[PDB]
Amino acid sequence: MQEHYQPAAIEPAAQKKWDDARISNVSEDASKPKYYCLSMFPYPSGKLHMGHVRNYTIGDVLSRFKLLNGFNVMQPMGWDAFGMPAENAAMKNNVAPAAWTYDNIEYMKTQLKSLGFAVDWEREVATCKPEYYRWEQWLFTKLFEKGIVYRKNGTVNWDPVDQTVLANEQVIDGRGWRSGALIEKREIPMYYFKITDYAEELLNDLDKLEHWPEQVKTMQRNWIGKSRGMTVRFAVSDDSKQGLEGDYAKFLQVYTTRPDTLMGATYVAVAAEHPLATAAAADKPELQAFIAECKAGSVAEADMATMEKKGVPTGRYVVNPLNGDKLEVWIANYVLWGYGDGAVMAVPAHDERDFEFAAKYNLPKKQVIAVGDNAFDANRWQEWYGDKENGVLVNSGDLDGLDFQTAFDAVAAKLQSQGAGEPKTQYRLRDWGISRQRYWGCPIPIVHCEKCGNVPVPADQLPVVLPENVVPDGMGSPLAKMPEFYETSCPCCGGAAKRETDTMDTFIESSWYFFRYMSPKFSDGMVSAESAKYWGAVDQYIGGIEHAIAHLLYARFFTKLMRDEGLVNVDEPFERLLTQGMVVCETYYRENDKGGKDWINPADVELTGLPVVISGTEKMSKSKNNGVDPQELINAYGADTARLFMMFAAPPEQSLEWSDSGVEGAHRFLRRLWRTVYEYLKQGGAVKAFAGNQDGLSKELKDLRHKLHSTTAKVSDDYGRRQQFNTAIAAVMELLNQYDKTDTGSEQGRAVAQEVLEAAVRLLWPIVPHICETLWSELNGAKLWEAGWPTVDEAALVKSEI
Ligand SMILES: [Mg+2]
Ligand SMILES: [Zn+2]
Repeated sequence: MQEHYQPAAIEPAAQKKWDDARISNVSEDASKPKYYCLSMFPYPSGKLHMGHVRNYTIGDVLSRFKLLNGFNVMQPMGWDAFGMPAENAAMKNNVAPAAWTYDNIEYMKTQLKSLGFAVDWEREVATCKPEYYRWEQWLFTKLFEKGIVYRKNGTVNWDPVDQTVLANEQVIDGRGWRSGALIEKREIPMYYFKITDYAEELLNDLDKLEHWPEQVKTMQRNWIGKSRGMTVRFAVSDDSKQGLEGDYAKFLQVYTTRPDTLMGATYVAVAAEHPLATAAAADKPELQAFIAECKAGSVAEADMATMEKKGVPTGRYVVNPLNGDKLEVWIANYVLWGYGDGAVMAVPAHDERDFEFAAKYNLPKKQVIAVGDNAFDANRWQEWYGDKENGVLVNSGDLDGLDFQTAFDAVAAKLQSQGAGEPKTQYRLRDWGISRQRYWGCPIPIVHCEKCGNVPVPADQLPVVLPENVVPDGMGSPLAKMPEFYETSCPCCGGAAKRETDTMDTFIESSWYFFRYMSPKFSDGMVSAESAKYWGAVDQYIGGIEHAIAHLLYARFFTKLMRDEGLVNVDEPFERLLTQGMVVCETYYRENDKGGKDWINPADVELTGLPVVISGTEKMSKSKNNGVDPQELINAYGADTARLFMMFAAPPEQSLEWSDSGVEGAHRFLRRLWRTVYEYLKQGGAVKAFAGNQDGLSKELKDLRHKLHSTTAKVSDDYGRRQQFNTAIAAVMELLNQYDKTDTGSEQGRAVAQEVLEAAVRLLWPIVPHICETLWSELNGAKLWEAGWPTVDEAALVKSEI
């Protein structure tokens, strides 16, 4: 055993030892209890970043802990290979996105192997391979026939200069992000998952997830946005029917979640496309300009809750069916055509968005709810104005005194008996659009034929292979300009036809990869029946916060989809969720030639020859060039120091502040662990660890065993229930300090020192397995993973009798 700790010598050997023993190459073995630990698979962007290293070290700590406790642990790895960065890199460097993607994969794989993650590489998948995406094309065809996938027109944002479709995040002030050209809204046919058919299932099955964080469950309920409300019809007044046809000449229909405030409505509002807006704007050019300013804006929910809510009066009037009040119709920029009826009622006294709208335009505010002895101020909002659990009605005629629920049914009965309304349930959830006007993605298995229409490709002819000999050029998606791809025969009649050139949303590949890992070489289906039944569902999921709500919701959706097709038998994919905090770092800038700044990577900076300004700390990003390359951390201190610093500097949910001093401290603790064992072996070699009855031990050795087994208990709880690995490292450190302070020179003293060290190297093996595997083999000849997790000796926790 070498005196000094040298990670470059031991980490390659420990990895070859785990690979030769195939400790993490697991199969469907019904003898050991299964455990599926899943970390979110990475996009192959070129090389790992610090967020990758933290995510996969967390997942490896949890996997190695469960392995040491006797579980059949599956920790698979794979590559989320589709998406825009390969397409952008293809244009910047004139290479094929596939070649760019496969090069990044082979390099990033060696980086992951160099970190010693106990990963079943026999289950590796790359989603850009036909071996993978043929199965999401398969499910597509199956759901297309059943109607769960359907084709319908939808409005996108067309950049006429870049000749490409833009995401709303890429539209700034009505113009394209990279061109500045005014976007044009275009109606094109696109494909959708009828996810609204599963809204109730997606909401109620959250009750099964006893171990999910409540806020994550709350965020899924707000996205779905279920409400039980009331459809209400306001009859159009006799003086307001000009230009109106059909029912729009008869009544104005609205949806409301507060029909117990119907007596308090003071005006109504309609979308800019509502026929009442069309008819009223006919002879009024101010309303025409307002309708156009609405129709040329962004409808994104982010760009709607932040926007100035504005409106214009129309001069048309409708009648409140419950009290005969004559209410004016306004056009409003927050009412959206396509969300329900395209019209709403406004109760400024009990809706904060209506309160602010009415305060702006001096519209009336009619209190119809009372809460205790609270005074009502019509010029200042209070949160009790919106109170529903304690609301008693006032100024409501024969409804005064009722609470929310009995006023709801009273109003329902009143409206229904006169035909002017009925209860209704709605969801904010929209159908999932999966058409992408992009090349580097999974082709949509639709063939367009004039005789037969939109026809799905037969299962025999799957996959529809995306050609990889393509370099995109940024003037439209390449597939649409490639006849050798889209020219084909119709599968129903054999005549000339045209393939779908759009590709799928990449959220699709991430919605089911956790099932493909169970049998990634299976060629008869998405997932083999045997392997899906054994592995069941993901026991632990570790990932990031970016796009998490949509990713989770989509993966739950696909699970129920695949279950109903007979592929899986579980209802929910993820039993536990751990979202890691970001990794932050300081920023450094130097002013520009004309009132600006410029940021430089921290590695290329002289800390403590020109002076550079130390700015502020933020997430490691290319925006201010503060991303510390993890490869330079590995080369400098070894993989164990990299893993130790990430697990020690912060709890996994908390943000982790990069510290050069922190990394040095981590590496210095590893040398201490190494030197602690070495000095122990050079003073007599190894012995049999202490075990059994502990009476007759000295007061000092008894206390060391108490600290030992109390530390084992703390580390177990930190790994198993708290998932707080930083305090677990702190615990082992405290045990080592008590060790150093203890005379372990006697025969029984060495037996206790052996037990202290044999436990310490096993308590830290999930965090730093290279040095722990190496130190363990110098103390003990048995296999570490068969010695298992250190057990708690409760007899050593029973203090003396005084
Ligand atoms: Mg349960
Ligand atoms: Zn045909």
